[PDB]
This record gives sequence, structure tokens and C-alpha cells, in this order.
Amino acid sequence: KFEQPRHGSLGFLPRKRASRQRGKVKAFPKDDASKPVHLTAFLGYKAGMTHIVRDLDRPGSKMHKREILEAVTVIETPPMVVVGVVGYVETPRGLRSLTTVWAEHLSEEVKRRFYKNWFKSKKKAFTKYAKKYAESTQSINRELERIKKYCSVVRVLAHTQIRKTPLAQKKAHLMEIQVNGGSVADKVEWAREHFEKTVDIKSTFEQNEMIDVIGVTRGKGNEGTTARWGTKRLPRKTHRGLRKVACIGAWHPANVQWTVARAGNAGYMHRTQLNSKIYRIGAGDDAKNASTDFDATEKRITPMGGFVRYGVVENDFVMLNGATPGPVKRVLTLRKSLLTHTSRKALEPVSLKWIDTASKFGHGRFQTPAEAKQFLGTLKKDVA
Amino acid sequence: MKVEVCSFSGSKVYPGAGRLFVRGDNKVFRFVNKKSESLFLQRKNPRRLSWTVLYRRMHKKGI
Amino acid sequence: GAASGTKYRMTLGLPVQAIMNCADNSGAKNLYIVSVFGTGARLNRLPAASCGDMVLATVKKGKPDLRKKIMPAIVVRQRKAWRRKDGVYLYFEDNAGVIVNPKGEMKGSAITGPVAKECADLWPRIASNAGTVV
RNA sequence: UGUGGAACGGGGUAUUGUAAGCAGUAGAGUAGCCUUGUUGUUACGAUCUGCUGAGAUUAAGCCUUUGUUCCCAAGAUUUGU
RNA sequence: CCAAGCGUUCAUAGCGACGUUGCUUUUUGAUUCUUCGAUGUCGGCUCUUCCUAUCAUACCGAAGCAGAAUUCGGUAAGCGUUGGAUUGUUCACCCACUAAUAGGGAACGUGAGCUGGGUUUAGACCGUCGUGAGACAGGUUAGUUUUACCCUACUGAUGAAGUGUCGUCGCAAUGGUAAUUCAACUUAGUACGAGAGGAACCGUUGAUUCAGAUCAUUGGUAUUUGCGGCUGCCUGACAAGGCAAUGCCGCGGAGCUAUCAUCUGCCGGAUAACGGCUGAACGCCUCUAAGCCAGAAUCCGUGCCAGAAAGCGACGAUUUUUUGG
RNA sequence: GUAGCCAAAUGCCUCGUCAUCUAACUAGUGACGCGCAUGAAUGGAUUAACGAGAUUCCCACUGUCCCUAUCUACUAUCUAG
RNA sequence: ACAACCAACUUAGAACU
RNA sequence: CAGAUCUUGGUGGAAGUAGCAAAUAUUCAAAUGAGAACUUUGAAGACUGAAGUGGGGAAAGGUUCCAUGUGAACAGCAGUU
RNA sequence: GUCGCUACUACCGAUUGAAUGGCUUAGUGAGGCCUCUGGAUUGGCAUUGCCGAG
RNA sequence: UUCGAUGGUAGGAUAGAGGCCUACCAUGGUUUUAACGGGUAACGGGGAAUUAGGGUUCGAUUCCGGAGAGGGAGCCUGAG
Repeated sequence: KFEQPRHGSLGFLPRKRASRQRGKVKAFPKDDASKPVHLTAFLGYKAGMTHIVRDLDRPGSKMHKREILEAVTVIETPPMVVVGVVGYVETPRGLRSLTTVWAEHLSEEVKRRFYKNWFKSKKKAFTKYAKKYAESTQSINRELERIKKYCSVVRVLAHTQIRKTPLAQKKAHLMEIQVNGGSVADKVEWAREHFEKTVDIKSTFEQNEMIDVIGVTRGKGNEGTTARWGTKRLPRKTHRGLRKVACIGAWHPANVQWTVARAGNAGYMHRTQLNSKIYRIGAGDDAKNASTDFDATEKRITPMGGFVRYGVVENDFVMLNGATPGPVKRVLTLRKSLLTHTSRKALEPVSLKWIDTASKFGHGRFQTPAEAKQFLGTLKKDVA
Repeated sequence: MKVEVCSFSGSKVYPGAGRLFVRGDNKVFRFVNKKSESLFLQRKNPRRLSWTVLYRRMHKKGI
Repeated sequence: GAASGTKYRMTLGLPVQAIMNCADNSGAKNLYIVSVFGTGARLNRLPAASCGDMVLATVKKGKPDLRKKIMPAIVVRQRKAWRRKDGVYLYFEDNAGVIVNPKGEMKGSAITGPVAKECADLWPRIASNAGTVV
């Protein structure tokens, strides 16, 4: 007897490798026609993690009006370029794409997504389409009007500017982002006006907003039941190993049940994490990116020595409390929350007081090179 | 929002750095890292090690 | 236990069968942790306690009239480090506790050594009878 | 053939803790010679002090580089509304 | 089912003999239908699933001022059901926590999963019996736990194409699913109450168990053999090194990892019990006879995971002046 | 039935009764004995030292455990034979 | 009663570091 | 003859599968050769560390001893050995 | 003289006996005192080294 | 007799002699004439009670000396 709960949840099954790496939005927010035309998703790249010290504004709490330290995750979010529009009909068999309209000129970044050997290829991806856009200017309008009258659901095609990131990959990430304004005609017009235009992170999300982060977790390879499902280690006396499950099944049913913990893949899985609060939407064009109202040092959002295995963030970034799935430099999907946030914790404004910029490459103790120089005085490499 | 000073290494300690040890004689010690904490537990003097600010001040390093 | 409110979750460093010093003047020295109040149901998990908890303890060394019986006690110090909401990890030089009653009033009169702020805020009697608080 | 890659080098960031060598009578003392000594000449001496926040490592799953030298514009297989 | 009644008095608020009708038996029994050219033997550990004959949590029905407690009463198995002393034991009795520590099935679940504490009959001791060899409602001690590389199942991993080829972006049929419980505080000394007493809708702050991630900080880990130190021997000495099946020690970045660290974990419908509406018949009456509302941790959905490898849609270019289309 | 011994490796009832030990013990030890069925070379009692014999407890110690985690070598993996 | 060296291993103690 | 866990012989699926992982360890160049990770030479790095992986014997074996050639079979990989 | 019933006296005794006070062992150590340091401040000497002290 | 117990030298400290303390050198000092240890419901004496004599008992307490100011320890002031 001695009843105990299950080891693991039978909702994240199968425990297999994800069929994707970008991470896809499985459900866009419900469309409200009264709201202005806006996007429901964005793509960024995880740069790393750092500290945050802030004053709590939670009445009735022991830490009210007190200092609290929280871990935050930095996601570099350079502006995304809109290059296409997709219309979705509402057939009794689900949403069905009717047609796709693309921009006149597609950059090399987005065009590399369509190829597996870009340099060896002739790079003739959007050639006849570009010719049609240049010399017809009639079929594009016809397709846009078709999306206007049909296609109750409208999504734009946007690709990341991965060339502005310190990543070796030149292949940009392309994703369908839903537009959740109103007046499907206005949605199409907004997409047409934003063709070959860059949409910024601050125009999609705002301060203290609760969002969802979508991405593929870190790969871990095969793993035994002890670490894959959290099963109890067998005693030291156990013959033929102990990092297993003792009883895999009973007699009739004379089969191994799907609910029994087994060894196998334990990482690289698609996950959506709910209720991530935006602590700061920083711009890459100001030298006070990591400064606060209570700490006026002219420093940007990058630890000295650079982010570990990422580099230096030189574009717009979003700071999220807690952790997000996936390793560093992985592309992450930020999605607007599908729920309503009325709790005081969700609605509490966040005012950062200090941002850690010490090196994450060790036990760093200096926030700026100027502070390091002030503490260390002059060194042997500095005197001569 | 105050930056403290390590009890052993004498370096600046920002929030979330090192640990705090309260001895039996109501004395509070702040260690900036495990190296300083372990060395204090090993009963090393901060005035002996060359990399401590106390040693540099007592040996007029810097003038 | 309806003393002063709620306490934040902290690392448990004193499981059952742990021997801790007695910080009061009741005549005990070897508080032997028997059980911890507020422990839920979980297979194979030893009930453990941190500073400010209400462990059940017996006296192994001290006045004979305090031995061979179970009395409530409050943990005031622990060697295991725990972090606060401000991101500061702190720990004491020893594990210590004070004999109390179910209502929380201390059986002793004075507390030797420093006390944890969480325990002092949780139990006003311990805060009154304590000196240096962290 | 490119806002290219690689191998080194430089800088930053981190770990450790002050490298070798030289000099100092600082050093518990010890042993020989003579002008016989309030820095003695001669020699040894665990250690200590100054060059020295030194030296070493620093991607191998750190960051950056305008520096130097090379390399690539190849080959084989399959694929038709 | 029955009612003489107990129940101050009121027949079934709570009990209710004698009889009678049934269900289960995991208790041993009865029989000998399968197995003696062989289905590994108890308990414990581990792990999953199922049942309700409901301990707790959810919502309902009753009596007495509240407040509590009882009827578990009515639905309901969604979600939980603990840490120890003793016994090999199941059972069982205690020490505590907790909302609670409910009962069972799965070849009395689970030995090519483990252990061998029970049985374990070969060695040996004791008690009783036997002349004896030896025997046992018995006690005690020591006593080899083999094999998967086959098929299937399960967990993960590739993968050919007749519907063109190669890619990009998508739909979701179907399968799975997840959250749980507790404490304190402003209701307040409020309603209620002769007095004493002491709630609740709700909100806030936290916490337990569980689930999915993550490495900013802290802890751990050392082949970073990275730096420093140490012993024995060896390279003539210093220096620099080597060997001592990783020689030892301190610190040790990166990575990994910790309920030893941090973050996150919804709301819509249909209902069961049960409460109502218009309203007859049975001219009164009554939730029901038709219908319409409300209504549980129940069920189905939103959401989350996978994506039919023989379900599908949109889009991009269609072997280049050799040859093929 | 002794100059003895015992719920003993010998007691079914039995987890015998009392005390100690523990928060809690059917264990252990110390006492009692109408002892089912102990007992005197089928030897009885006690016994220093000794024992890879059996059993109970205490201190030190620790991944046995709470609650698992990390590292190294050889496999397992792939390849040639 | 003195005494010029050669050839030996121990034991105990002190200072310094 | 279809059986007798039949007799003798041959041959299958398992299957190019289990496996060929104790005894710290090999590397570079040259010679030979059709063929070199295993032959020889040189150099380096190591181990046995005198109760040895050293030098001899008793028992047992019987030509395994030496030289010159060979690489059909054996040396569970290879071979010029 | 053994066996008696009772009030009460004393002894041994498992519980590796408990509960106070002196005598000592080992560890740590409040407090005042002696001594080595330290010169906010008082400072005579735009100045600037000297007599000085709690 | 360790960590001063007995004695010598020298020094330190004290207002002053002195093992009071320190370094070295010798093993010494007491004791059956009771050393040492233990008990004392023991502050000591002048003195009080009984009185042939001898003795026995008591004495915190009006006088003298010692100690203490809850138990220890240290120190300033002051001749003390």
C-alpha cells in the first residue's frame, strides 16, 4: 500500500524530441474587433540571465516596501521585418489558408530560410514573384481583396533580423504572427502598409505585461527513469543496477502500460510557460539600458566580458522575471496571454532599482570597467 | 540599496553575492565568495594573503 | 500556529533524529527532534524543520525531570544556509532551540546566543526573551 | 569572392595566488683573518622583504578584434508536373 | 422487510430482539476439473492501473439560539491518504504529524525487478517421544537466488514512395492531460445570543504535496590535472620536470545539478444529489405530468503535449544555350 | 529435587508477570517460577582469557537514508577484421 | 695526569621559521 | 515411417548477432616487403622493481633448441613473424 | 526452637543511582590592573619643523 | 614535592624580613610524643553553672582579638 502520487505528468507525452526548434504558437488570443490592429506574437533570442533588485509594492505582505532580489532572463528582440500576409478561411474542418501574399523584395536573411545550401544555389527564390509584383500590380491587389472578403483570420509573415545579433547563423527565423485588431479589411491594409517594414518590440508588448514564452527546452539525450521521471533509486544491494524501476507491470493485462516510467529521451521538448512578467523593455540606442532611477551609472544590458556563449546585446531587449525554456542563444516565441490578469501580483507595477552587470564568467565583483579600474588602481600592464 | 564589504577579502559585496555567517558571539561576517568563506573557516588571517585589501593597506601598496 | 502570521519558505536543515543545543535556561542541552508540526503526507520523506518551526523534541542531556517526555520546541538557529527574499544566504554556527508550550510561550527566561529574525517575528515571546537578532 | 571561414596573435572577462632571476645582512645562528668594528671585512644558513595584483591558464560549449598568415569560386549520387 | 418498543411524553431524530430475504468472502473449508518429461514459495522495497463497500477535500439533506459536533447520512473515486519503536511477518498495538492517515483487485499484482528476514528440510545444539536407526502442536544457529542476444508489448531513434521533385509556412482528425490541500489576517468582538460565547460569502498574505522548466545567486561535483602547496624516488645541483593504475591537500572557472537554488501552473458548457417556476389531473394541494432555471473536486470542452510516418491547405523555384523538360 | 538454573539455544499457553531502557519495543537485560516438557559426567552452576560463532545497546563515523547529484577508467555504441 | 687528529651512530634539549 | 527428449550424417532461423573490455602504454622515423598497428633497426615514453615479467634447476614434456627458407592450415584481428 | 498475623527498626540490592557542597584534571573565558601602541581634539611656533597632554 | 614541598645563590615584587614569586643547584621537612586526612549541630578568650577536694558541662551574646556585609574576583581614592 502506502499510497503516493504519480511520478511525472501524463500530459507532456510522448517524451520524444520536438519536431521543431523555433517553437510555434498553438493558440492565438481571441480576436476582439473593437481593439486597434496589433500583433499577438514576437520572436527573440535568449541572451542570458542576471539579477534584479526592486522594492515590493504588495500590500499585506511581510516584504512590502522592502528590497527583493529576483532572477531575470534577458531576451534580445531586434525589430522583425514583415514580408507577407496569410488569410485563413473558417471551414467546418478547421482554419484553412486560402492564399499568401508576399512583399516585392525579400531580404537575404529570410530567403536563406528556403534553402539548405544557400551558397551552392542560384538564389532564385522569389524571382518570378518579384517580376509579377513589379510589372503587374494587379494580382497582388486581387489576392489582398480575396483575403479581405474571405479569410476571417489574418496572419502576417515576419522574419527576425538575425544579422543584427552576435550569432553565427545567417538564416533568419520566419513565423506567422496573428493580427488581433478588427475589420479584416483593415488587417489586410495594415499588413500591406507594413510590407517590408520593421515592427519593434515596444509596439507589440508594454511594461509590466504578462506574456507566455514558447520554446524548445535544452537537449539532454537518453536518461534513465530515475532522472527522467523522478523515480526512487533502488537499494545498493540491487543486482543488475539500481537506477531503474523495479516493477514495470503486473500480470494480465499482459502488456507494459503506457503510464509506466521508461528510459528514453529527457530533453529538447516544446514547452509553453505561462505568466511571464515583462520587467523592462530596453532600447539598444541608449547608453543607460541597465540603469535605473535609483542607480544612475551609464551602463548597458551586458555583463563585462560579454554574455556567456552569446556576446553583447546591441539591440532592443525584453527582461522577463524567472526562467524561460531553452538554452542560451535559442530563438524564443513571446505570445500575448490568453487569460485575464486581475491579481495584485500580476497588476503590480515593477520599478527596477538595480541591475547586475557583473561578469557571469565567474565570481565577478565589479559592475563596470570604470569601477574595476577605480578599485584596482593601476596595474603592471597599466604603468607601462 | 547598499553595497557591503566582505569580512575576509574586504571587497565590495553587491546583493546576491557570497554568504552571511553569524557566529556564536553575535558577530556577523560577510564573505564575498566561497574562497574567502573557506579560508576564514580554515582560520587564515586576511592580513597574510597578498590579494586582500587589508594586506595592501597594511603594506602601503598603492601609496 | 496562530502566533504572528505566515513565514516564508526556507531550507530545512534539521530533520527528525537531529540533536540540537538548547538555548534557554530550562536546564536542557540535547533537544532531540522527534517530529515537526505542519508536516504533510509524503512517502519516505523525513519531516524536517528550519528556524521558526514548532518541532517536537525530547531532552537527552540535562535535568532529569525534563527527560523521558515530549515537549514542543522552536528552532532558533540552524547550520544549513537559507536565503531571504532579498537574496542573502545566511546561516548560524550551530543548531539551537528553545523549549516552549503549545501556545508558544517559552519555558525558560533567557536565550543564549543570537536568534533568527524569522523566528523572532513569528514568536513574540522568543523575540522578547532574545538579545541580538541576526 | 563574401558585412566569408580557419589557424595564430592582441585586448577584455574569469581561476589561482605574488612566478624564475637579481638584490637586501632582514634572518634564529655558525665557522676562519686582521687595520679591532654605534652598516667590520669572509663564507654558509629554513625563511623573509622589493621588483610583483606578479607569473601561469584563459574555450576546449567565454566575449571581442580593424592585427598576421593561409583557404574557398571544388568533386560524387539522385531527382520531371 | 417486520414492530413489542427503548427513546422522560412523540413508534422507526438515534437504536430496535425474535424471524425472513439476499450479496461477498481477500477467512479457512469441500471436491479433485487443469498442471507432477517442473506455471520458482511468504514478506518487504519499487512502480503503474482499476473498484467503491467514502477517512479527508467539493457540493446537498436534518434535528437545539448561535458556535461546534452527529447523521456519511445524497451524489461523487477527480485529487490525497505520512514519519517512526516492535514483529520476517500480513494482521496487530503504541509514539507523533496531518484535512485524513478508508478498505480492496490486478495468478492472495510485482524474484530472467531486487533482498533472502520467513520456509528453506543437507552440518549442529536443546526440549519431548522412540530400545534403536530416528520422529516432532517445537525452539535456535550456518547455509550457491542462473540465462534475454528471440517474438511481442512498452520507452525513445531513423526511414523508401503511385499520387510530380525539393523546401517554407500552416490546419487538427485522433490519442493523452493537472493541479491539490492547509494556515493566518481586515469582516469582529460582526450577525446570532438572558449571560458566556463565537461564525460565514469574499479578499489578502503565505505554506504542503504534485507537475513542467531554468542555472542570475548560493551549495555540491573536479581531468580545467587551471593555479598553489606537500611526501618518497628519479633526471648531477638550482630551475624545470616525471613516476607513485587520477599520489595527497586547498581553492577552483565552464558544464551538470539541488522542495540544498529560482520561475510558472486558466475558464466555458452539460449534469448527479438537490432546490424552484408556471401549472393541472385528484376542481384543494404539491419542484413534474410537458417544458424552463439554479446546481459538485463529477463529465465534456478552452488551454497544454504528440501530430494520421497511407489526413489535408497555401506559397517559392521547376536540371540551361552540353542535356533534359 | 538438592552444594543448582530458567519464558535459558530447553515455556504450548506467551507478545507470561514486575522493573529498566525508548517519545513509542512481540527485541535486549535484571528478577519470579506447579518448570506443557530444566537439572546434576545422557553432567549441573559459575567463570578470567580467547572467538572471521549468535544476540542487545552506546560513542565516533559516514550517501544506509531524507534526496539525490557530480567526476574518472573499462564496457555498452559505431567502424575494420 | 694532560691530547695533535682520524674514524661513528644515537638520545635529549633550545631558538628561529 | 512424421513422430519414439529415436540412431548416424548433413544443414538452417537466431546472426554478421552475443561477443573478441582483468594484468597502467604506447609514439615517431627508417629498412624489408605486393601488402606494415603487430617483422627488424634507431629514438622517445613506460612497466616488471631482486619473495621480479631476471638467471638456474627437480617433476613433467621430447626436439619445442639453432640456422636457412615458406606463409596452404593454427597463432579466435593481422602477419613479411 | 521452627512456622505464625501485625505496627515499626536496620542491611544488601539490578536501576552500567541521583543530588548538593568543598578538593583537583582538561578546555574556554567576563572583569578591573600593569605594559606596547594611536594623536578627532587642545595646538605657542601666508608659514613651518619643534615643548607638550588627557 | 606535578603547578614550591624542604634548603643555598642571584634577581623581581612588597613599606618592610621571608620560596611571596622567578632561574639554577641539592632532596629534603613532619610523623605512634599520633604526622596527614575526616567530623565538629567548633569564632577564641576574660568568663558562667555545680561545688569538700579533684573534676564535668557551657561560653552567639554588655569587655578584648579575628572574619563577613548574598558567593567569589579585581580596582580607584585615601596615611590607613
